[PDB]
Amino acid sequence: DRVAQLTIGNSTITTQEAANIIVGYGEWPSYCSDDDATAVDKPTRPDVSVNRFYTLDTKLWEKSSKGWYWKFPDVLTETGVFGQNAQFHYLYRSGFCIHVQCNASKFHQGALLVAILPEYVIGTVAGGTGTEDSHPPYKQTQPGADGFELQHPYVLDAGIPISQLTVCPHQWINLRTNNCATIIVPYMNTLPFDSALNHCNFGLLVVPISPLDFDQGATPVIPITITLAPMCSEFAGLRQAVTQ
Amino acid sequence: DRVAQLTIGNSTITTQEAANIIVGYGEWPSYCSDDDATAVDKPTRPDVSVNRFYTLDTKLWEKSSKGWYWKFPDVLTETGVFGQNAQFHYLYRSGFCIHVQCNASKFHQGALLVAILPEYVIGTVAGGTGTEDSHPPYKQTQPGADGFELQHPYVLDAGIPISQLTVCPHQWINLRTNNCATIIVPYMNTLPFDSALNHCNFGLLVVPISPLDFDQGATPVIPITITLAPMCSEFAGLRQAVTQ
Amino acid sequence: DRVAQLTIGNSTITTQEAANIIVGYGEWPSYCSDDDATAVDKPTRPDVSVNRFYTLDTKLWEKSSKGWYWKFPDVLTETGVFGQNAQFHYLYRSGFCIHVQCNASKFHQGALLVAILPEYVIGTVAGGTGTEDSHPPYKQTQPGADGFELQHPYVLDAGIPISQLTVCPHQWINLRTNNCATIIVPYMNTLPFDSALNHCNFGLLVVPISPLDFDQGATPVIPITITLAPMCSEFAGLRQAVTQ
Amino acid sequence: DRVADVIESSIGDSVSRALTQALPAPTGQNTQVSSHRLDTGEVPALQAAEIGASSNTSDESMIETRCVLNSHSTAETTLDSFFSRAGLVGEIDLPLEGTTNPNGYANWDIDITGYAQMRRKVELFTYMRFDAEFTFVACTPTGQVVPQLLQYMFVPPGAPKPESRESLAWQTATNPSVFVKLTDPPAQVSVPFMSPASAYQWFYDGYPTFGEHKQEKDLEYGACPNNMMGTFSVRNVGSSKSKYPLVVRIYMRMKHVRAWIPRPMRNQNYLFKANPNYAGNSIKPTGTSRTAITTL
Amino acid sequence: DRVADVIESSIGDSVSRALTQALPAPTGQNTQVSSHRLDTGEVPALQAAEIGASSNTSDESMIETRCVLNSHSTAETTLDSFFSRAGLVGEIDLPLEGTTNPNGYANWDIDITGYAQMRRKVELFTYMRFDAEFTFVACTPTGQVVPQLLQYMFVPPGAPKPESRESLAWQTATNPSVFVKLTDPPAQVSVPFMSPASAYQWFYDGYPTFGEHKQEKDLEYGACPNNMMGTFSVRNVGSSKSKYPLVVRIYMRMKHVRAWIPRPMRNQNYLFKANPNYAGNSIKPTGTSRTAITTL
Amino acid sequence: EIGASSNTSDESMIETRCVLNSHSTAETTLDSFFSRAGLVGEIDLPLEGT
Amino acid sequence: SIWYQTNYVVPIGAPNTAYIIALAAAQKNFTMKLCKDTSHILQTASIQ
Amino acid sequence: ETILEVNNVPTNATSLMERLRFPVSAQAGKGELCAVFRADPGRDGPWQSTMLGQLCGYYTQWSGSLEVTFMFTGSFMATGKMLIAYTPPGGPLPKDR
Ligand SMILES: CCCCCCCCCCCCC/C=C\[C@H](O)[C@H](N)CO
Ligand SMILES: CCCCCCCCCCCCC/C=C\[C@H](O)[C@H](N)CO
Ligand SMILES: [Cl-]
Ligand code: NA
Ligand code: NA
Ligand code: NA
Ligand code: NA
Ligand code: NA
Ligand code: NA
Ligand code: NA
Ligand code: NA
Ligand code: NA
Ligand code: NA
Repeated sequence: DRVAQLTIGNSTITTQEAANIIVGYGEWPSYCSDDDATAVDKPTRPDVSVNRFYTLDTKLWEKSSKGWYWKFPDVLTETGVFGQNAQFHYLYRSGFCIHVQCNASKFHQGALLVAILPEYVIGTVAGGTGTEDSHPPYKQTQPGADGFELQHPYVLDAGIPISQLTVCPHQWINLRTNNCATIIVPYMNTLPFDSALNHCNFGLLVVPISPLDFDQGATPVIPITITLAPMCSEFAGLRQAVTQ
Repeated sequence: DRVAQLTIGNSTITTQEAANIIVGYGEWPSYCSDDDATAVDKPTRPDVSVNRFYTLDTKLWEKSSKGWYWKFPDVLTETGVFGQNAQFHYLYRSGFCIHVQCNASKFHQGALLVAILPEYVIGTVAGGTGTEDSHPPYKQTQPGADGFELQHPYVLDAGIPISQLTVCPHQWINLRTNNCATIIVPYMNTLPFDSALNHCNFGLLVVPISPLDFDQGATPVIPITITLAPMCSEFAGLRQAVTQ
Repeated sequence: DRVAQLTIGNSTITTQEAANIIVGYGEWPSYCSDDDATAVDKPTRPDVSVNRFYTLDTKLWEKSSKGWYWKFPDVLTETGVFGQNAQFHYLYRSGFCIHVQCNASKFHQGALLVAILPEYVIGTVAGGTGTEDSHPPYKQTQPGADGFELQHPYVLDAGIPISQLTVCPHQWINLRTNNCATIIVPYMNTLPFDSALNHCNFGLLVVPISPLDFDQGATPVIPITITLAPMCSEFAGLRQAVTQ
Repeated sequence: DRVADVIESSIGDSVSRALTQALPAPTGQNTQVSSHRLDTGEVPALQAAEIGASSNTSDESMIETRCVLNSHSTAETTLDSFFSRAGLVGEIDLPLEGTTNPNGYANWDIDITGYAQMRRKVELFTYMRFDAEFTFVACTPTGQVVPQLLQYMFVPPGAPKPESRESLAWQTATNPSVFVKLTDPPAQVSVPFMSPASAYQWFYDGYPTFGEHKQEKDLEYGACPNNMMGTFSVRNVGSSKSKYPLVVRIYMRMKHVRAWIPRPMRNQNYLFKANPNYAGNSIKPTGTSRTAITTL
Repeated sequence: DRVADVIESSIGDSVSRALTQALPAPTGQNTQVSSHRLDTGEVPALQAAEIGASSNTSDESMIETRCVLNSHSTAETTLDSFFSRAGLVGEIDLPLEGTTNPNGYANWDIDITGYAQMRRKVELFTYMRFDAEFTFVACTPTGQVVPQLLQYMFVPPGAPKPESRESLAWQTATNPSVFVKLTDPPAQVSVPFMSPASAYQWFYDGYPTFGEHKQEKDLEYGACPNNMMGTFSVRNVGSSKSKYPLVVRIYMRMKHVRAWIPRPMRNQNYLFKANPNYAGNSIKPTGTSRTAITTL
Repeated sequence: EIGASSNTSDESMIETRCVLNSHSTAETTLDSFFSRAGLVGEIDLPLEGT
Repeated sequence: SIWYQTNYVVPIGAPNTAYIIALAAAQKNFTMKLCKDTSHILQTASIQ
Repeated sequence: ETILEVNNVPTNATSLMERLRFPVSAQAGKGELCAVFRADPGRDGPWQSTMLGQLCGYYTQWSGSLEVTFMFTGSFMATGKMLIAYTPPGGPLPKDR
């Protein structure tokens, strides 16, 4: 139960210090029913070429880090064959298998909260005073694969408490216990299909709740890598490639 | 029998002056058997997103035209989702439905020979004298979607007689009879899969055997358009996108 | 299906470039039921003497024509035995078989919209400004067999769009395709019988949607002839002949 | 005849594999007798929060319990019990003199996000599907009931919004309208679920249109048209100025409620309607604070 | 349970739908009696070459024919009858003095494309699979048979090619070798189909490697490694110079032949081995010409 | 020219999937369309005027 | 968007310009819901 | 089917009847653009001339496939091939064929 292997497509992930697997809302990704669908054109289900593990950028965990987030359909729109299909097709649909990995040693300590927040809408500080109706820039609402850093993690940059973020599919990475978190997310939206460009079904939040710490001499560079794989990907409404 | 419709993917072709359909070597495109295959990885069969009609550039038929040719896996390697898969995957396999269209009027005349020549290797004039071992440039062996014009059609730029080119799946476009040619080609190669970049399974030749002619006053611009659709496309050996 | 013959009474129409036959609202003309009737006197059903093809005036299609219209019970009230019965009897009832014919050559072009508009009430331009409550004269509301020309075809001289006139039993005469239009109309009114003099059940509209055109040298006179035959004619309420 | 990986393929399975099942729970769970347990191998108290699952430890395994037949109902915590309570969601002013709807008519953009109480509750969930019951309480600014006839009209998106008290749009040949006197009891009406989506979204993490998303258009981020149900218009049924100043309060009661995906409850004060902006200089803690962690 | 377009899907069909079938034809077709036919509607003589199919008109429908029981065999036109005839494909010189293999050994790159007769025949087809029988005829340049012992060695690609008459590679611990005297009848041996492909390609329209294809490397266009079977090495079995000048002619006879996709037959003179280059200034017609089209 | 609308269906123009359409056609019946009260008359009974 | 696949070809004696008429409608799976008033009201002043 | 005013350009008093049809003619052979229009039924534009577009105006929402039939009214001797394309949402107006 502490060891596990995730194989999908032509990619395999290994781990010897896992903490089980979470299946968001107790549901596995699935394809769209014939009665839940509307688009009449036959969709493309590329399978193995898009349903595989993509490893996005690595972040560095510092004793003062606040946390980061990634919007999901988004992080992959410019990567591999998944990205190509997401650009050529109007409609997209899929679940995800998210595997956040971060290892240290038996002498390091700290705890990361890895959670999935559906429809993660970002807010602004409203000019500090709260009298200015400002809005988050495109660079912040859809940060891409590089993710974005939280400025006010306590309120998740959206006026909501992070202490309650656990009502969402989550898992923790407690260095003294495990070195990775695995969460499987089904397609969640009020529509059977939607644009992979304009809409971000959910956001991945990785936030240090218990600060990283260690004594001088132990390796100081502790990376946090994000690996994710689409599941049951379906695309429809073919046309030319659109970036945004 | 003179009228026809070809629907595949999200594209439909219409014609009211056709001359039946030719099925190269009496075989329809099909997927690779489990006993004819070697690559052990599960292939991608994108279906509708790649098996559809792509319309390449248009050529102008002049009273002095010599003819043109297109190498096939090639013409599509930089177009649509077919091109993306052909670039991301090492191995490719597929048949094609080629539809060459060219219309005129009941007062114009001329005949085009539309043929498919497998393994169409191009030769050079050898410096004219035949003492120089020169070779055709990349721009000529794999002309892309713009096709390439024949310099010596009588010998097909390869030292072989065009008068015998009819032993290959072909069809004619005789302006007084039909305004299009349809040829369906199965995957032909000595291997179950091959690179869509390094190898060109066959070449499409469109050559005027009977010169175009008409009296001054009749529209002088007579285009020849090439539309083609992959069939039973399969890709394997995924990696990063490679252009060549 | 391109050829047809319409025989009724002692008249026969021939055509070798037809486009099927339209049966207005999917109903054939029929006689009045014993439960739909009110007038107690036994009606006259002259049959062959009135249910035959009457050929009204011919119009000339010019490169600048706007279109014409004919009110129907009306066009025939002063012709043949049908007219006599329509004048001697108070009540009239009948369907019609309308055959508009217009031929050209394989070098002429243009398209006429031939439609049937029930209760075709004519309006006026209201003195241009729209402040004058003027009304169309008798010569325009009931033009007789000579028909009347449209002044503002776009609005059918009644403030309604001609682009939607196709929701009515119609047919087109596209010179490159057919040279006639045949429409069969059942008796339509909110009463089982009505006066053939005061009321016009419907109007026949012949309007050029695609202008007539040809090169100088081709015959310039292109006529449009209207032939029509009553069907299941019934008359009642006999008295002296009344013209209006 | 057909490739094996295609036969044994599972691409196409439209049924969602659910790991959990909804069981009957009309009352709180009972407690069963428990005795001492002195053994190795079994440790109910020890958990691993890293897994992401809440502790499954029960009272019985932590202390010696008695038997309690719990018959406390769980009915008042259903979604309908929680949301089926009318609350203020709109307020329209029709003054005699001023700069706010002084021409005897008003157009209220249908949005229940203008009031904190009602808004915070619904924002506990991401998606919600429901029918509703709207009640319109009208009177003057002093609460005085006046003999005045009003006309409320629902203008779905695309329909012509009235530009004046005598607008032609007040003919309501197709839009639903309600004519009431302020002396009659508040008008009440039933509304169905009219979104083109399968549910309303209190949160839409995306943009409504394609193209470049420049600074000037960031106004559209988080704006979902599937939630924009149209306008609510009011007017004095007349052609002259009303003799009294009016106010119309709109209350909404949800019925037949379905809800999905719960979220953290609003932590900071609300500032605007179309977004979750908060005052960055006044970020207050979720709750109360104290001097020391070792003292109450 | 599963989406319908996936159930009714046909992606995966590995069986090739063939519109034609191979029928027995041990002899030429017979002719049947035919009589006059004066009728409308049926026109055997009229065809439409545009369709791309050869005329299906038969003798019987064009003229009044008798009955002929044709018993002419079609056996001599099978692929084996056509190709199973030994022909020259290689020629190796081992002179005493010169600049061409003067050290008593030679390495012939196995390629049957060096001689026109044999080459033109095989190039009638695009792909070919077959076993072969190689015969080596050796003697001096005058045709004189000399008492000399030679060693032929097949060096598959990857094996060490001999660099001299006394090379260590002549130990043939694994490579197949043949030791013969010129006084013995020509050595003959059987070779299997040793390509990693399912057939040899006389034409390969592509490049063997990826990357940029610059002017300098156009040398590789049309070069297929699946046809490069290795080297054939010869030497005087000794450590001193031979007393006579030698020549080795290599003949090849194909057996168990399969062939696919016919092509137009070579029209112009051959110039090189690895390609179809032709002399652009000497492009001759496929055949003979005449003065006028109306005179023989 | 025939005067009839195109009978071509989605299925014959592109490769379609299966969609079980359960969208009601009830709101487009004549009663749904016309059974909505609308202004058709307006009568004035002033104190002074013409 | 309509594009020329090849070209509009014609002999001598025939017009160099022709017209196309587009007719539009809905399919059998077309449905509408939620009645409202059309965006336009064909009236300016009282109708007399 | 009712006439779709794709050529909704002429507003002149005498030129209203020509919005009902658009031109096609001999070109230069480079896949030239002929006409363009949004497929949106209840939106201001060409569809406003159709019965469908008019009935839509009375409903807030719609669903379903649409169809557009193009009738060529040239002469019998005129030939040609056109490519009518439909670009789903997100796809900007295609720059070329
Ligand atoms: C006289 C008739 C009046 C009829 C009024 C009908 C009102 C129907 C209101 C439906 C309101 C749905 C509100 C749902 C979501 C919010 O608008 C969005 N979250 C705002 O962003
Ligand atoms: C003493 C043992 C000698 C054994 C010699 C074995 C020779 C086997 C030769 C196989 C030759 C296959 C030739 C086939 C294709 C040509 O090489 C290519 N078309 C050249 O481009
Ligand atoms: Cl629309
Ligand atoms: Na599903
Ligand atoms: Na618990
Ligand atoms: Na209980
Ligand atoms: Na107004
Ligand atoms: Na096969
Ligand atoms: Na024959
Ligand atoms: Na025989
Ligand atoms: Na050596
Ligand atoms: Na239809
Ligand atoms: Na249905």
